Amino acid sequence: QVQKLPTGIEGFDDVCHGGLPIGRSTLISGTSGTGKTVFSLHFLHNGIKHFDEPGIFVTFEESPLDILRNAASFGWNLQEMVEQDKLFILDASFDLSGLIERINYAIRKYKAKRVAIDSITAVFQQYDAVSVVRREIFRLIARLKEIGVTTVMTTERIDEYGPIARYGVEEFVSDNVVILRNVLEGERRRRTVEILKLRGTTHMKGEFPFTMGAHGISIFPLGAMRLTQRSSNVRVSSGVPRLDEMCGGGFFKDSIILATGATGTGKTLLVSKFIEDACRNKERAILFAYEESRAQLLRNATSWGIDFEQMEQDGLLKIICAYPESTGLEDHLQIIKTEISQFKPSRMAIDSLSALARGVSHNAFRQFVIGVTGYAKQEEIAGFFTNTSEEFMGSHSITDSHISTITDTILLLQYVEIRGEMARALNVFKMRGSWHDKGIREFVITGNGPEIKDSFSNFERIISGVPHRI
Amino acid sequence: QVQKLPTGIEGFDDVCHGGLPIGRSTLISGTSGTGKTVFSLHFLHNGIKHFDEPGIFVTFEESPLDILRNAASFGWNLQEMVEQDKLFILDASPDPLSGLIERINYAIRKYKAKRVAIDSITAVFQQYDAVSVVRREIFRLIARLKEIGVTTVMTTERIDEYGPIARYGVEEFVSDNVVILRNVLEGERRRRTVEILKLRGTTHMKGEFPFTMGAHGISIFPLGAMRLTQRSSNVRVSSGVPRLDEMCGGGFFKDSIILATGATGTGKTLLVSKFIEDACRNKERAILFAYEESRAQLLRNATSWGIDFEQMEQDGLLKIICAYPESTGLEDHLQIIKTEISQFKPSRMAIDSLSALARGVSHNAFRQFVIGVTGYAKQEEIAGFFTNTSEEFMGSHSITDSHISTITDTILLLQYVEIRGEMARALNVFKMRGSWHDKGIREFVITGNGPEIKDSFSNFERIISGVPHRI
Amino acid sequence: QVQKLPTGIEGFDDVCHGGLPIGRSTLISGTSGTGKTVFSLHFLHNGIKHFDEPGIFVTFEESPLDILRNAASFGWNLQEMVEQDKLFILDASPDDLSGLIERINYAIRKYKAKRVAIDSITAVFQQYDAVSVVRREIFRLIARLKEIGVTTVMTTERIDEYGPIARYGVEEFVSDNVVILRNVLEGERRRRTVEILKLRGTTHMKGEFPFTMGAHGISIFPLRSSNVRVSSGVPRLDEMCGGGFFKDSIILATGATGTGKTLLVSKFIEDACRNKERAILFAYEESRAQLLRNATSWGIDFEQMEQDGLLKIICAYPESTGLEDHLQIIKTEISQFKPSRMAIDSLSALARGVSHNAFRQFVIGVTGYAKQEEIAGFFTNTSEEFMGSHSITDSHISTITDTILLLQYVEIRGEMARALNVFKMRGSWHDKGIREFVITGNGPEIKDSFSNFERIISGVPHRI
Ligand SMILES: Nc1ncnc2c1ncn2[C@@H]1O[C@H](COP(=O)(O)OP(=O)(O)NP(=O)(O)O)[C@@H](O)[C@H]1O
Ligand SMILES: Nc1ncnc2c1ncn2[C@@H]1O[C@H](COP(=O)(O)OP(=O)(O)NP(=O)(O)O)[C@@H](O)[C@H]1O
Ligand SMILES: Nc1ncnc2c1ncn2[C@@H]1O[C@H](COP(=O)(O)OP(=O)(O)NP(=O)(O)O)[C@@H](O)[C@H]1O
Ligand SMILES: Nc1ncnc2c1ncn2[C@@H]1O[C@H](COP(=O)(O)OP(=O)(O)NP(=O)(O)O)[C@@H](O)[C@H]1O
Ligand SMILES: Nc1ncnc2c1ncn2[C@@H]1O[C@H](COP(=O)(O)OP(=O)(O)NP(=O)(O)O)[C@@H](O)[C@H]1O
Ligand SMILES: [Mg+2]
Ligand SMILES: [Mg+2]
Ligand SMILES: [Mg+2]
Ligand SMILES: [Mg+2]
Ligand SMILES: [Mg+2]
Repeated sequence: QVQKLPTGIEGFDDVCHGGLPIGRSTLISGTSGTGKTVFSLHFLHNGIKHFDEPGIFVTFEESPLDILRNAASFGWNLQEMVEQDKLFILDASFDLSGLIERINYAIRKYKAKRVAIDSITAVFQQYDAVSVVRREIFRLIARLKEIGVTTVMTTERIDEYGPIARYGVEEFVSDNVVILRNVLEGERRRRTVEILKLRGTTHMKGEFPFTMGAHGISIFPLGAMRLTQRSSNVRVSSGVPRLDEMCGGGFFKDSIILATGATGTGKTLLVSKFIEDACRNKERAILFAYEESRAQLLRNATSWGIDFEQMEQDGLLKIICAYPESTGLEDHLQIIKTEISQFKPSRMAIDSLSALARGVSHNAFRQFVIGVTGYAKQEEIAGFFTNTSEEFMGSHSITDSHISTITDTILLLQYVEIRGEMARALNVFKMRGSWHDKGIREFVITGNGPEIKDSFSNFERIISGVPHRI
Repeated sequence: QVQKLPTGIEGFDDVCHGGLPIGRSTLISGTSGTGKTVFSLHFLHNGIKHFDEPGIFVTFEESPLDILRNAASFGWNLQEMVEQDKLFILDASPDPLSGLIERINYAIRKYKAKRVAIDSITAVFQQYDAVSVVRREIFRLIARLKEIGVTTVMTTERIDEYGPIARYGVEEFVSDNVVILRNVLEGERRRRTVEILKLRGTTHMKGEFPFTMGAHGISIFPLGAMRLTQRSSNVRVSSGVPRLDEMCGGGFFKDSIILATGATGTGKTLLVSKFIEDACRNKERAILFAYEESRAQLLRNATSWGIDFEQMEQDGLLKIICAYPESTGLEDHLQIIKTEISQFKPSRMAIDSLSALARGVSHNAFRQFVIGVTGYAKQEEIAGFFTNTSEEFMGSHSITDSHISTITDTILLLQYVEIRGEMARALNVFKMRGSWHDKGIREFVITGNGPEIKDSFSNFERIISGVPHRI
Repeated sequence: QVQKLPTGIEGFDDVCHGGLPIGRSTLISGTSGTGKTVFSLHFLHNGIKHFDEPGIFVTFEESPLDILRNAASFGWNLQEMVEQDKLFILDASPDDLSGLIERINYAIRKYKAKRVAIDSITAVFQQYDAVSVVRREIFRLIARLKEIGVTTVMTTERIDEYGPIARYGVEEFVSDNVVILRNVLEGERRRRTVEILKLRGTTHMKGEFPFTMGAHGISIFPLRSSNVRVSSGVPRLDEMCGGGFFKDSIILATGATGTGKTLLVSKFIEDACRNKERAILFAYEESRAQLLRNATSWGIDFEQMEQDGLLKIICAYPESTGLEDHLQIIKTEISQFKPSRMAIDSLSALARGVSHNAFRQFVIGVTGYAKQEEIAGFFTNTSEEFMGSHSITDSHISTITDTILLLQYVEIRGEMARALNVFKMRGSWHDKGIREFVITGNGPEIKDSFSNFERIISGVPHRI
């Protein structure tokens, strides 16, 4: 019988299984710069816009004018909401009994249903002991429940993985507790959200990554991804007809393609051909490059007889070039999502995934891979992902990150020593939903692209890289 | 000798070796959101539903009306219990320990209560009570409650998960019984555990045991309490591939765990699909737990193999449950399986795949999962088909990486074999407990109609390496 | 709308996405010797030099004369600026709150100051102040400086590098903006970093960015292509590469010790100077004398190239400094001499001590500078295994490289032979052969491929 109020924040409602309990107070706790103020403003803003519920923001430090100024770059009409008596900022820069009655006045005057208090810590630092803090928070919470308001209360922390608040009391008094974290690992920051406790209801458990973008907080609950993506038998072309034959008539549109192999095997070539065919069919494509600069890609592509500039000028090709270490993986994902949503491609390429794994948790990488994979299949975009293997010959593994099961189609490129010279080979290792050629065919790179020849039928141990002529 | 009172909480009595000591006080300690209040209510709720033992809940903060509303999420009709005078919520919250003890005592007498819950004592000692005060005052409360002869649950707060048991380093030593609820955050995922540290005068299970809070309240899964006592018959069940059945000595065993291991793309899913199809052809029910592919993909690929899961799902013989491994923790996944089984009640089940569920979990937490799902399948007499993808694509010297080979009864090893510069495939019945099996590493070819198993590579060596030599 | 003011500090405005918010206070916190003071003076100095905005520097310990003396090592004309009534240093050193305000207010007016630096606010409260008092007192100072309409910088002291952000656990929550300076000790080596933790109402780059302090102040360095060919100095290798190396490419020479990487990195260089072009060699393994002796035995006369003004050689042990400092040493020397071709021998040596993640940042930085400056770059990496190295690098920098030359030993008939292979060449055809070569007093000699053998890449072949 515990009902909830939508915050209007994308993903927070999902993690809360609907939103914050109505009539109750929720504690949002975090270190400096975690998004407590941003979240609290968000909560009020959506109240007034989407449900026409007036809201009150109580401030003990930040001036009203600064709060509006610091919220100006989220695209919200707060100034007008204030002018139209829909939002009231109460400056508060036997004090709690005074504050309580002052808030109560504003609630009744503006007929408020949502309240934000930011931050309660500042009040109790005055000179309150743990015994005093506990009784005083309980009063404020109880009275706020008496007026019949839904409240968001902000507290400060010092550590990321330590005391949830400051006095070790605020959490046990609050019905609902939210933790914002901003963790530093490998010189990079990662914002996350956790719902620790909602009394009398359910919620998602654990930390959920988030970003603060254009319209505010965006949460991507990886747990709230459903394994229900649609699947057709519609084919698309690789740009190499012999490969299309080997793949049983081309790749599926609804599929994830992995090209794996050592450096210089011809992965970038195969993605370039995959993108070319999109543009040749007058469809849009995006290439996310993390290894090469666009200028480099352009030269190399023109040396294969592929004109990327032409494709860009036609408005069919978008190339995004970035160093993996330039941001966190949650941010990388958001760039991929935002850039796809702007260009609405039918085909997408990542060159390479193995680059985005350098100097990252094996787990954090997997979370990234499931997300981009899941997004592509969800959005019905054909994805071609590249992976560079460390060992250049003999690698008995497809991925060092062990990601093979997520992909639908696996193209294995490899070097093969033939008569004191370095040759290459291509195999359609896996193809869900279709027959494929089982051959480890030779292929050569020319100035006009790849040429898949025939298997080395008179050789043994071809997969090792160092064969034996029978 | 100390007698025990059944709590009626699923799994708690097993870890307690019967229940909580009667006429004694049990400390329940934990950080915020561990489920201390839920445990307390459950204890009292079951007291009155099962044995008609009236209960008293002493609250120092939460209002009676909130406790009832917060309990509604479990479907306990506590409002009726309060009206019928079987549950009493004593409000000891601020006016805006001898006196409290006297109120509690006479409340017990009025309602003839046999069980009491005090939530939380920490709050009352965060007035001004010091180490010597808290100790003397808890002792007073505990001693008196033994005088009345009531079984009491007492709640305390903590800051850390693996630090002091309570706040003042005193409550654990004065209490006769100590339970620790933990909500540990490893990685970015939370795992609820319960531990019984100490039961004076009695025995109990030791260490941490996972638990979940569901629709009927707390549910504890102690693998330790699970016994090696599952049945074994000679009843056979068909794979769906007649040549494989011959290779297995006349089909799989019903009371068995089938493991298919192999590199990606070998055809593990194809074999799962056949195993399920067969049940439905014999008008038997089967569940598929897919953690890699979606219903749409699963059905498109099945139709490419000549399998209609839709017809089976229409006839109520097939239930496909697709979900990412990241959606929940393993303990929760285990529950979802058991629940969905207990609903659909199948003859066969499939997990495609176990290797997916080992993603981002410890080796022991996965084992504990494997022991659970296997043991559950075997003690419910349901044939189980499990898949495992291997990290190496040719020449894996190990069957599994997680060492789950001993738990499985039948092992099917799928591999790639390079023949004439082309990737062929081979199938082997590596192990078959209780039966003869073909020892051949026999080639197979995936077609539109399904798998077609052929002859062994009798003119080759080093076949298991995946890179053979022609003789 | 929140507006930012350029600091003019190299890279800080990039990481600040414009600069520090105008008319607000930014907290700069760090342990001792991080560079709080140097950062604050750099803020004021650049205010007068670039935007002609006067600045005030409040000090509670350091003397004005010492501050100017300490600023001397950056070439900052603070002497003139004080004389020209541009910079004024308010000495609040012992021989209160309301007092210091009025003084600064007067100075702001008297000197028409738009920038103020306070260093250090900790010291003031190091008289006495409970958490409540500190918070209220800082809140006032900020609230007032906001009224005056000044962009302020405030210094605070930390005890640990990854601990609390300030001292009293309060300063971060009052300030609108918080910058953290760190000086982390790891492997007996120190590394300086800057982080923008929080900018209320605006965006900023997230995380730690490395910085150095040169002779102009703080340098923060956060993270086309032609078909013009250049010669290797080995005709046969040029043919193997499809007509030589591209002038817009990174060349890696990978192989075991003694394979001939230094020879190839010598021929390249000699070829530049033979074309009357400048080149630099950054050595971290051998001395200039050793290099000269061995070059002479190979037939290459470096001494002439240095004298003819077409070759510089910078030799330094990797342990000399740190990666971030090493990178600056390259950058500086490149701009000074202005080469056509660069050469590092070796990158494997510069990877000693540092972390894999720490090294990867060096390579990208160095790689980017060459391509940015349009300089051909020849790099060497020594592999750990002398035979059977089925891995190009252990550092995984292959993707960053354009051209890969693999040198390996091969056992032929109880004898140790050598082979070279153009493993990779982006934007060009190359020879695929694993060709034998021999080192002589005339230099290398690329011969034929071992067509009659198998398993050559292994190093232990089989005569078929
Ligand atoms: N119906 C339900 N189903 C699942 N989980 C639930 C349900 N009801 C409550 N919970 C969970 O139980 C948590 C609170 O349990 P509760 O026993 O009140 O915690 P506690 O340990 O008493 N907290 P605290 O008072 O701060 O010490 C909620 O945050 C939910 O995660
Ligand atoms: N014009 C050309 N003619 C013939 N071969 C060429 C030509 N241009 C490039 N190549 C070959 O193509 C290779 C580069 O292929 P590419 O697609 O970049 O491989 P990759 O596997 O993506 N490399 P990497 O990302 O560095 O691991 C070169 O090493 C040459 O062997
Ligand atoms: N219609 C078809 N005709 C022929 N071969 C097919 C057909 N459909 C699928 N295949 C083959 O069957 C393979 C898929 O088998 P599958 O059972 O999905 O393998 P798996 O080992 O379960 N893969 P994974 O889940 O990634 O570990 C494809 O890679 C093809 O080689
Ligand atoms: N208008 C905006 N546009 C974009 N990002 C913003 C904006 N406002 C704030 N941010 C980001 O959010 C951070 C601070 O969010 P905010 O909610 O003010 O933090 P907080 O947790 O309330 N800080 P504190 O008061 O110290 O506890 C900034 O450092 C920015 O990274
Ligand atoms: N006069 C000479 N005649 C023949 N061979 C010579 C002569 N001088 C040097 N060498 C060879 O050249 C090798 C040194 O080549 P060099 O280019 O220094 O290798 P490297 O791979 O850079 N070594 P290192 O720096 O230790 O990793 C010696 O081991 C000899 O085999
Ligand atoms: Mg704030
Ligand atoms: Mg590439
Ligand atoms: Mg509770
Ligand atoms: Mg200083
Ligand atoms: Mg050398």
